Amino acid sequence: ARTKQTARKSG
Amino acid sequence: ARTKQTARKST
Amino acid sequence: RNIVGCRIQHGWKEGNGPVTQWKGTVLDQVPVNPSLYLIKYDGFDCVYGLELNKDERVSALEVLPDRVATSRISDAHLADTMIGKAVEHMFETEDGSKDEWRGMVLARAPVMNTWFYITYEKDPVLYMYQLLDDYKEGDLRIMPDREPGEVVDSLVGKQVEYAKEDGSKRTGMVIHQVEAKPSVYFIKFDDDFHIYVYDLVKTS
Amino acid sequence: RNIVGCRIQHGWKEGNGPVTQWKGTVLDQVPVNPSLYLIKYDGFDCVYGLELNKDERVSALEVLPDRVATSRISDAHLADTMIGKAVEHMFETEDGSKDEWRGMVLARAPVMNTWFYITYEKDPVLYMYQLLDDYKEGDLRIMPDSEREPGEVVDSLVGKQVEYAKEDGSKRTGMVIHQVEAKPSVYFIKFDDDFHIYVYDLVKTS
Amino acid sequence: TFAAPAEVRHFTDGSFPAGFVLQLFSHTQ
Amino acid sequence: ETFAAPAEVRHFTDGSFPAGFVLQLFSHTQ
Ligand SMILES: [Cl-]
Ligand SMILES: [Cl-]
Ligand SMILES: [Cl-]
Repeated sequence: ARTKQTARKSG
Repeated sequence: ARTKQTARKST
Repeated sequence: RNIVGCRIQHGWKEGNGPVTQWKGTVLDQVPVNPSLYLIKYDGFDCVYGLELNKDERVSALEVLPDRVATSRISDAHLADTMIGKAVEHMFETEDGSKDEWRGMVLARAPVMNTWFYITYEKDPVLYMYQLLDDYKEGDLRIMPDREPGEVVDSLVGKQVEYAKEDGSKRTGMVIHQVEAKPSVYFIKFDDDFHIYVYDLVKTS
Repeated sequence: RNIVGCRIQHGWKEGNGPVTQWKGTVLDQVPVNPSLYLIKYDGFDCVYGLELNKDERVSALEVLPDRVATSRISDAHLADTMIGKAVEHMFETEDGSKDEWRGMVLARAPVMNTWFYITYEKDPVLYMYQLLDDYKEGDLRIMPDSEREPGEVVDSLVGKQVEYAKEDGSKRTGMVIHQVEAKPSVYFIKFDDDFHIYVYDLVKTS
Repeated sequence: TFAAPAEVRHFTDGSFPAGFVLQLFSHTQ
Repeated sequence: ETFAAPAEVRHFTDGSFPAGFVLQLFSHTQ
């Protein structure tokens, strides 16, 4: 499955 | 029974 | 300052004539060019495309406090039946006889809920009328019924170019693809204020 | 130049940090505020709303020559089926555990034809994903639904400027930028003080 | 760190529709 | 000297007009 790590830019 | 006289502004 | 769905009044200067006031209803703001508004002027059935904030002929634009009228559609199924159909639309002439114009009902107009967008084989610009009234009065015949508009990459938002016989290049924009008739498109030319209706035709 | 449907690159400055370089795809130019663009940044799934030509954090904006990819939707009926539906969207965590997020599929994204707009009950901002892939992998459950719709009864909210009070009582503003076609009581708000797109339900209280 | 309001119920022109509220998608139910 | 819309449109400024098609005004000879 996908991960939430790619949901938003870090900043 | 509409007319074309109301189709477009006069100018 | 969102003016879509508002009644407006502004001055207009035609050529070197007087500044004249006109009242109308703002129907739409074109997604591919948000400077371009579609307007129905009171008394007239043609849809006008104007860049109301940029056009040098427009002055003293004001939003009127009056709300646009709403009526409930008299026959909702009939409204849905007409969309995308060829029609024969009767108009009366000065001797009282009726002249059938061949055309096509394109869509429900935005903002003005009982009005319909329609164009004509012999006058290929965008008009709007309360066609349920024409139909009940006996003045509208509804004709019975891989698509180019499904095959091609979207044309909407593309800038068109053409040259007249005298060879100058002129521009315009594909502003809309008809939901009910996907091979039918609206073009607004930079040099005119009507909305023109085009068929996308396979030639090879 | 119209930049909608283009790939772009620009610099960004977060706080007093270094200028960082970002690439993305311009999805939309908001009609009710044509300075506001919706952007998908490469590698990240959130939709950003930025006034690209006004925002003091944006520099060196350029249009890239590379074309946005266009792939044929694998199952067009499935795409149509999920639009407007509640879903359970399965993600996985660092220990491999499955983490289901409840949300709603709102629309096909513009420009990027295999992507879908989606938001979440526990993260109410606009995201986009290629959900037909999640679906075929077994990681998307589409829930069934349960004229008098609030969004059909009220005068149009789109282009209205919203006002709200912080806990400290000062006034802040935003704009209703969109009404969801498939779910007419669902609206997008862009707040003047943030770059996410927030999703709201118009609820009848009396 | 920005916090979106749970509820929106005002427009600057005072026209927010009587009988309704905008609820953030995270609002309690 | 009233504006006259072109009967056919077959160019985009970016050169991308689709091969094998033409836009014909709804009044185009049929
Ligand atoms: Cl349409
Ligand atoms: Cl939508
Ligand atoms: Cl109040």
